[PDB]
Amino acid sequence: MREIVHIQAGQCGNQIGAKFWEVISDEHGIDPTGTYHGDSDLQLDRISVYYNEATGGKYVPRAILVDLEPGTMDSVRSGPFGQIFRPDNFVFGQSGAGNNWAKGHYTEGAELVDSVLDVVRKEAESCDCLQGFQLTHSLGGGTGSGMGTLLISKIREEYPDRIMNTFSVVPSPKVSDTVVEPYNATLSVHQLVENTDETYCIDNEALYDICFRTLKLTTPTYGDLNHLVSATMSGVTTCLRFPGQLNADLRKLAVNMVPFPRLHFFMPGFAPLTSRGSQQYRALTVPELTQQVFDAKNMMAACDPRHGRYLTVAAVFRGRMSMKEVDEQMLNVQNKNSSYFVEWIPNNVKTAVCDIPPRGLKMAVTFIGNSTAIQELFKRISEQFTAMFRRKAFLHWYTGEGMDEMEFTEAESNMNDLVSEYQQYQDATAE
Amino acid sequence: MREIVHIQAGQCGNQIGAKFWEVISDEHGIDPTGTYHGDSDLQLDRISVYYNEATGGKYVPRAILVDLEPGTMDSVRSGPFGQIFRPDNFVFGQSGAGNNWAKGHYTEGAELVDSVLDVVRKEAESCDCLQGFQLTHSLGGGTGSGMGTLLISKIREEYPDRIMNTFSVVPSPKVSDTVVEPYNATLSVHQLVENTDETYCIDNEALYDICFRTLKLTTPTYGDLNHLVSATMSGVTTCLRFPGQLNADLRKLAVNMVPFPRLHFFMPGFAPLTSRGSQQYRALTVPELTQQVFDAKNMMAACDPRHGRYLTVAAVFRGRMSMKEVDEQMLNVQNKNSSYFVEWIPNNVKTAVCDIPPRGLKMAVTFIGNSTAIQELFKRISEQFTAMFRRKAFLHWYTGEGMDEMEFTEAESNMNDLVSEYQQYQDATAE
Amino acid sequence: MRECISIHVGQAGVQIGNACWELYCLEHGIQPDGQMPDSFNTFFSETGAGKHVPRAVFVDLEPTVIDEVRTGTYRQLFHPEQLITGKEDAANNYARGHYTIGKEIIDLVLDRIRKLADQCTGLQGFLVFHSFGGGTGSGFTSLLMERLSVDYGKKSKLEFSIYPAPQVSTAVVEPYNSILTTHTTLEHSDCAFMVDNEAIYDICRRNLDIERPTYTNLNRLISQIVSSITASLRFDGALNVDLTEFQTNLVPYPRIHFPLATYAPVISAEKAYHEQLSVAEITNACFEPANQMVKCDPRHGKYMACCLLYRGDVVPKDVNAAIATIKTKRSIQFVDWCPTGFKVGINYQPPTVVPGGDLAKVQRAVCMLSNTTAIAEAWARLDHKFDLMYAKRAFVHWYVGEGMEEGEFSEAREDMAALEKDYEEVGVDSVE
Amino acid sequence: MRECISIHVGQAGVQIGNACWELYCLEHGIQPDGQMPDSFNTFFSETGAGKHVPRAVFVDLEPTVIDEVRTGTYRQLFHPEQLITGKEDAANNYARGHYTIGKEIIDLVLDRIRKLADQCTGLQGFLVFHSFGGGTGSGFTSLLMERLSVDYGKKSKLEFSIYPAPQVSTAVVEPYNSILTTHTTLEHSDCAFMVDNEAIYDICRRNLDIERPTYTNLNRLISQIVSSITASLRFDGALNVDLTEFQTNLVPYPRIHFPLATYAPVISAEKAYHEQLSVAEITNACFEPANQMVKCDPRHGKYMACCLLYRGDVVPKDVNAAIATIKTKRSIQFVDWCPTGFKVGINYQPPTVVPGGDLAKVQRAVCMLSNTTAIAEAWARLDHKFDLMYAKRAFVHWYVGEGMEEGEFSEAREDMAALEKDYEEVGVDSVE
Amino acid sequence: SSKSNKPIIHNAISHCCLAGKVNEPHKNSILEELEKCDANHYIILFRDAGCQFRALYCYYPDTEEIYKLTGTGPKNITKKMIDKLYKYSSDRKQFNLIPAKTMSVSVDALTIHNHLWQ
Ligand SMILES: CC(=O)O[C@H]1C(=O)[C@@]2(C)[C@H]([C@H](OC(=O)c3ccccc3)[C@]3(O)C[C@H](OC(=O)[C@H](O)[C@@H](NC(=O)c4ccccc4)c4ccccc4)C(C)=C1C3(C)C)[C@]1(OC(C)=O)CO[C@@H]1C[C@@H]2O
Ligand SMILES: Nc1nc2c(ncn2[C@@H]2O[C@H](COP(=O)(O)OP(=O)(O)OP(=O)(O)O)[C@@H](O)[C@H]2O)c(=O)[nH]1
Ligand SMILES: Nc1nc2c(ncn2[C@@H]2O[C@H](COP(=O)(O)OP(=O)(O)OP(=O)(O)O)[C@@H](O)[C@H]2O)c(=O)[nH]1
Ligand SMILES: Nc1nc2c(ncn2[C@@H]2O[C@H](COP(=O)(O)OP(=O)(O)O)[C@@H](O)[C@H]2O)c(=O)[nH]1
Ligand SMILES: Nc1nc2c(ncn2[C@@H]2O[C@H](COP(=O)(O)OP(=O)(O)O)[C@@H](O)[C@H]2O)c(=O)[nH]1
Ligand SMILES: [Mg+2]
Ligand SMILES: [Mg+2]
Repeated sequence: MREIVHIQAGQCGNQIGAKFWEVISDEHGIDPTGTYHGDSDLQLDRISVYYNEATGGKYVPRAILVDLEPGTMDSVRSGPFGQIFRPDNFVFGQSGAGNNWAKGHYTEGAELVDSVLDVVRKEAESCDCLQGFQLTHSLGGGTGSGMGTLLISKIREEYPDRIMNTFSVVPSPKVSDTVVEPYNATLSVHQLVENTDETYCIDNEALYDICFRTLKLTTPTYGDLNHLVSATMSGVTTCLRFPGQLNADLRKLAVNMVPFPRLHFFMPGFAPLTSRGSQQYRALTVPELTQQVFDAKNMMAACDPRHGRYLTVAAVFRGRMSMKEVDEQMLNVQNKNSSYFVEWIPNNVKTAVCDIPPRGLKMAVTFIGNSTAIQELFKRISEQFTAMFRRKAFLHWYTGEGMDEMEFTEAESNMNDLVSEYQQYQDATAE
Repeated sequence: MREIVHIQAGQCGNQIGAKFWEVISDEHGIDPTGTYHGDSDLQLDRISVYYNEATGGKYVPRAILVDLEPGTMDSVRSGPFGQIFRPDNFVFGQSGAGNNWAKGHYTEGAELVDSVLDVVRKEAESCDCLQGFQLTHSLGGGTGSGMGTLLISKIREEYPDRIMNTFSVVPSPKVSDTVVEPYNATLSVHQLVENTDETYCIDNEALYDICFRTLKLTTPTYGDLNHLVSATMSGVTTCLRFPGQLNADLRKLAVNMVPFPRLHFFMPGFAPLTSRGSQQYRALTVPELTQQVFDAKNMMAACDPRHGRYLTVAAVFRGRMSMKEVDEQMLNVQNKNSSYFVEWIPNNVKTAVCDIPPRGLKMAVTFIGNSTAIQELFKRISEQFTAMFRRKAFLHWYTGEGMDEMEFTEAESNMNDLVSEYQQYQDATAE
Repeated sequence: MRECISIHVGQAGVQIGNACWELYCLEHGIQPDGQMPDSFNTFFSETGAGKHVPRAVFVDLEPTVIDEVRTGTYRQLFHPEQLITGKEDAANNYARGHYTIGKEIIDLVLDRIRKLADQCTGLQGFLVFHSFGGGTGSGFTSLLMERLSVDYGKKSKLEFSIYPAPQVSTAVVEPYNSILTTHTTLEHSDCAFMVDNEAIYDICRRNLDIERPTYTNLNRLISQIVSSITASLRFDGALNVDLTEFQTNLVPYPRIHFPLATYAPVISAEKAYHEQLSVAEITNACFEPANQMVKCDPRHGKYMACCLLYRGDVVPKDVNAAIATIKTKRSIQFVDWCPTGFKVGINYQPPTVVPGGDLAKVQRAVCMLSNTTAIAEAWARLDHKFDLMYAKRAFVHWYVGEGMEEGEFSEAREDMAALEKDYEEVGVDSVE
Repeated sequence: MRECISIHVGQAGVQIGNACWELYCLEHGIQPDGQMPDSFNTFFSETGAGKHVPRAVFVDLEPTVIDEVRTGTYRQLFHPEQLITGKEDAANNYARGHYTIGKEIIDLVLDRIRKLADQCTGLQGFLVFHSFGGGTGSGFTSLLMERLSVDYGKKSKLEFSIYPAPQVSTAVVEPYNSILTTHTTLEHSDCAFMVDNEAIYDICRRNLDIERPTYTNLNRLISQIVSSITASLRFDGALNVDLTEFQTNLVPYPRIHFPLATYAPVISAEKAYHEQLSVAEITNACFEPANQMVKCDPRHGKYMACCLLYRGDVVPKDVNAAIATIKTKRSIQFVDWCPTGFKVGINYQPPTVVPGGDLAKVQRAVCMLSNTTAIAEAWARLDHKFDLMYAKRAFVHWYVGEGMEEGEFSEAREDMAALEKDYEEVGVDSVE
Repeated sequence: SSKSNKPIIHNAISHCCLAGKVNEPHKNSILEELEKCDANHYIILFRDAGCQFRALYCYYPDTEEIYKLTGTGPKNITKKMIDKLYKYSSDRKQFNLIPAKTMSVSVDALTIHNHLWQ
């Protein structure tokens, strides 16, 4: 039934997932207990993609929650939608990663990786046909960049022909939250571009502005940012667990999207985003949902799509609609924006239509970008790496954990190899 | 009706049996008085395997309780399910074995053995067709190792065509409870490799971790460890006295499980083992009960089955289920673990299914192992025997009771003969 | 007595077949349950208790769209053995429908086909519905047409492709999947029919005045073509053409076997009035460049062999009228070496309208199938959509990693450039 | 006037016989009391009052499985002198069921058989239901076929063995038992029918769509085969075949007398529709390499002799239609020295379905008994499982200690070595 | 850049056929020679249908060269001497059945006839 395992790690991944399992349980009518109370059987025809049936009609999420300090795991266990999990899954250490890549990948990560994989191995056994692994982590924190990249390198030795999609949270350009997070991002891109088939890239700088401008909110708590992120996370797999006219999955959104095996960093986007009272001023039509999508003011990754060009584009729509409009609107926003799409990939917009709206809406669009627009996002972090490495400040908290000075010279040479390929295809033209 | 006689030697055997007859009597609806209060007559079609009917509808256990100090006997008689026994059976001396083997087998054991055997001779006369004798003793104490194997060598002179399954308790690797329990165990394996057809070896080291991790308990009393051993103890004879699709007695479990007349030290296993609250997060299916069994974290003998290889395997299921699933899961855990099973015994998984579950569940598995995985259990004791023999400490408590020094050299050469044969079949392969 | 079976590979074939097998049950009065309150023996093998079941095989690689049919209105009709699924679909990947996944269950398909030929004494031909887009529709069909030509050989084989549109595209590697599947199907298929999605949106908007159709309303039109090609087997008319008679009257060379289709009349209920719909009129509805179902200009090429399939209440004197006026007209240019370019069937059945439909009730109809030179531009297009996505080696590593030669693509296009030149070879006229 | 009795050794025979004798009491209207609201004198010796009691001896060494029969629904039917029990089961030990425990009550069995032959004027044959695994079914039976061949000699003696599966095993010393119980039944039986469990689990899952069957739902299938061999002694057929006729048409050499049964149709209640089930169809269900109830490949070996046992509303022209198509086919290879390879039986009874059952109600059915070469591969397996255990002398000491020679095994394998070479002796074709 | 099954065979020997610590000296006797052959495809020869490991091959497509690297058995096999086709499910860590009979890159293990062992 093409089951998906949902591994989480870090402080960011758990709080995303603690809203994400709140998000999925409304699409299937699951209470805080775990017993079904929905309406239609389409919630239960493909209920097994994210769940295991328990004795007595209960359901449990196929979720594996990993941390190194027990603070966040107690927080999810105390809140609502927290008792629904399996208590055998909450793997945690007693030390804390200490906002450190080396301590979460060499020192404390190498002692608590075994108790993780032995439950990952157990959750793979309950599956009939394993579709793949989705992982939710950071790239700036200590855990989600070190312990997260350990659970990919250990899994791809074990499940080499399975799709491995992380939904990382990229550090933001202007605001920060960590002094050494340029060091943590350079050490993870070495581990992500070789073992993950695709990686959705999310900023916070791009995510506050949508809460301010388009949503028209004044006080965005993280429970309202992750509330917005988890709409995209459900929107990708909703074509794998619902009937549609034209269908997609976690695999069709990997062959249609990644033209070269290194260039697989995606930038999401969602629409509609109304306000509390401004919902009654716009028309809820397929030509209206498209023009909200292809703006630069709705992309959740803080970069300009107008700088650089698209390579592939997926537009996973939802709700009931008409297939002529979708085949025309995607033509319409390719001809008027014919300098934004690349030349040597003709007709590059992968369409996917589900038949089921989100619970309460009428139609909605999940957008999956793939561009050269994220070439400066890696050019930015590689510049924040370069200044802090010439003075080699903050180095002794990494060197003292068994890490050599050559390893920073490798990944920065590796990241300039990534930037050189986006510049290679941005100017590559055919004759 | 294939009657079984239950002897209880030592302190530990009197405390397993004081819970064991509490365990049996709920499978037959028996009050503390001895009268019947159950519901289904299937409790009473084979009630005469363990019980002698008394006048007025009562039933007494066919049980014989042997000790030397009279302390534990009063504890059984004062406690509940104590008056159900026969007051003629409580045979005991007045000295106490004093945690000494030569005192309990030669000195004090040779003065109370005749008062025991005359009741053993009496209990056999009430039986129609005697199936065999089950014994319940330690391997570390003075009584259950000295008075116990005295009763075996007398009985096997008396009843040569009878199966004799002592359910021994083996000392633990890390924690101990007796300074000279390497001495009291090397002297008893000399008697047990020659006179008992099978011997279920049980540790305490692996038995706490099952109480700690799988059961999720904080303070496990002996009334919660012996509560777990007594579940296995009834489950071996759970199909000798109840109908089933495929049947097993104490004799079928002796022919299929014993490839060679010396290699007959077994190791148990049980499933399901839930928690108080985590009973509602796992599925109760026959493929789920199988994978719980074949872990190394559920074998009550403190040794890894992944060290060493299996020779034969029994699996005495209970409850109502489907015979296809069992015959596929026993095939399933043989192909993926074909390195663990030995090659020159093809399709070595004996199967048995009762029709009656334990009182309250739906299905359950009792497991019997037979492995080379206990080659280091004897290698551990024969090393602690050897190093305490070079300085020959604690010897005058044995020599002064009438024992020669050659007998220690004999039993040590006996046990290294046993370890050498487990090593022989572990590496012998056919072509 | 002349039995014909139908395989539906891919998602495109099944939802077309949902529109198809709904339509035959409406013609013959067959209930969805299988009951009915004698010539229809070609698709519906009956049972001792009267319950007719179709001759269908719905093969797929993902279980998604099959479960809609197992729970839909026509659950009771189909034989539940027939519905073959898998676990992971090929997922827009030719290299997974022909080397990895479809290989695993190719024996389950052919064995069930083997249990359908044996009830048929007069086995006529095949009807494989597929697309060119997806991996299942293009990779498993290229596997299945290989196996049946080895198994049977003599039998007629018909495809109903969903050709990829020139301007609308719902996939990214869609020109990779066609060149791989056309290289394979060229020597095993025998008369493949081309239907686009884009040109039906032109018809559904203009001629029908529906601004918002669906795949549902695009498959009611393709159901009317398939019902009318096989309208001469299932019924009795003044002049009945056969499925073996199409592959003679339409195939001038063993390579060129791509006729495109056209249905007429396609008018709404309001425009069902206000005009008269004569046989002298509906024939001229077919030869327009705006009424085709493949986005090509027929005035840029030459018709090699037309084939009109009239039905309903048509008088054959008017067919002498409506045809003889056409090859006197100037713009419709046939081929100079072919002085005779028609093959006509007149049947006694009007086309039946499905309830809850969009088309009008008419008393006459025509399903023109026409072979022409004008599809050479539609093959000159995908070769331009091939060399751009291959010069950069785009999307290759998803194909190499499933048992494929990376030098196979240069060979597969080489067996398209020859087919590119053959339409130009035929289209010129050798004098003397 | 032709009476045939049935013995039930072991746990496997009694639980099969529970499924047997329940099924006959439905074919004839017999109550569980023996009452009924007459050609069934073959199995039911009646009483002066209205009561029919069976001709069955339920012998066992443990009293466990017998107490179900003495307390179940058919308590009143049987005769309480028949139900011979013992004290201790043979306990997966051939050397206990033949030298030690079975020797004790072998006289009470033969005395009770003696009182059942005396009510029979025209005594026909013997039926033994026994496994090969357990000690009773393989060790007490090998004593019992020895005794009845001395007591009677001339009468036909049929077994219905349970062959041990190539992949599923519920015992450990099970290849020790099957070699010893084949050394003895080879010369004192007549026609041992082979039935496996593993092949029925495939039939219970694929052809029946039941994911979780039981020994109950397996024994409903072996009851139908037994009720099809002996349905010609119990009804008025157009072409009846006797138990004295199966010994002749199927046994070309006195060593080779091991056929393997096959039943058809085996379909669920919902797939009872959707297909027509004529005798040109259900015949091809039998010769599949996927419907045989022994896990062997019939495409590897050659059928020496088939024996089709039709029943129901079957017409012997269509039988000639069904059989003549078969030995024109290429994959089925009959043996070259044998030009005739069939034996047909038509009876006028549809198969009767037990309530609370799983097989659907059909109006025609077939058992197929056939002596193929392909079981030589199944005998090649038990010599390979023998030599991996005897070379290390595993499990020998439980057999030596009950009256056995340590060289008796190597003598008994030498019997199986000669029996292995006899199938390959026959499967070749001596020309000229 | 091509297709291989070396990370699958390395995964399969180390976890399903030679997983226990008994065969750990024997696992190193075979695994160290696998890093040296330049074959793209490999395939595992069992003995029975119970899939006990005894031999390892290397397979060359378009020539069907089935040369033997480690284990005991014949040097080369053909399509005549085959019984069953296995595939290593990385999901289950268990060799399943392929109902087909064509030896391709998705096929990971096989069984030969009983005639080749007597
Ligand atoms: C309302 C209800 O269904 O309660 C159950 C129950 O909640 C659970 C949690 C029980 C419970 O067991 C324990 O909590 C436990 C405590 C200490 C050591 C080991 C276990 C139960 O206490 C134990 C008890 O077991 C029995 O009744 C069996 O017959 C069992 N009996 C005893 O162990 C026993 C206990 C006290 C006095 C006398 C006998 C048995 C098992 C094998 C062989 C013979 C007997 C059961 C089903 C229950 C309770 C009451 C809560 C479980 O255990 C057993 C052995 O069944 C633990 O996981 C299982 C799953 C059960 O569902
Ligand atoms: N006319 C029509 N075209 C359809 C329909 N469904 C899909 N298509 C077309 O089919 C093509 C996509 O191929 P699919 O059939 O969906 O893919 P598939 O055969 O399932 O293959 P995979 O999903 O890759 O395994 C596109 O050109 C769609 O427009 C339909 O109902 N009608
Ligand atoms: N088909 C079928 N096989 C059965 C049944 N019961 C047992 N068997 C098979 O019989 C074999 C075991 O032999 P048993 O008959 O139980 O043993 P036994 O004859 O009683 O001999 P002992 O118990 O050793 O004295 C195994 O292969 C079982 O699968 C049944 O109801 N149906
Ligand atoms: N979107 C989002 N980002 C968060 C959340 N919590 C933390 N982050 C971001 O995660 C980063 C800090 O990493 P963190 O996961 O807490 O560290 P770790 O626990 O060592 O992995 C910062 O960039 C935070 O902005 C959250 O709930 N939502
Ligand atoms: N499982 C279990 N072990 C016990 C119990 N009581 C004592 N033991 C063990 O028995 C050993 C001591 O032997 P003991 O029987 O008291 O001495 P004896 O009376 O001279 O035979 C130690 O290993 C104890 O852990 C009990 O109730 N349960
Ligand atoms: Mg598909
Ligand atoms: Mg028995």
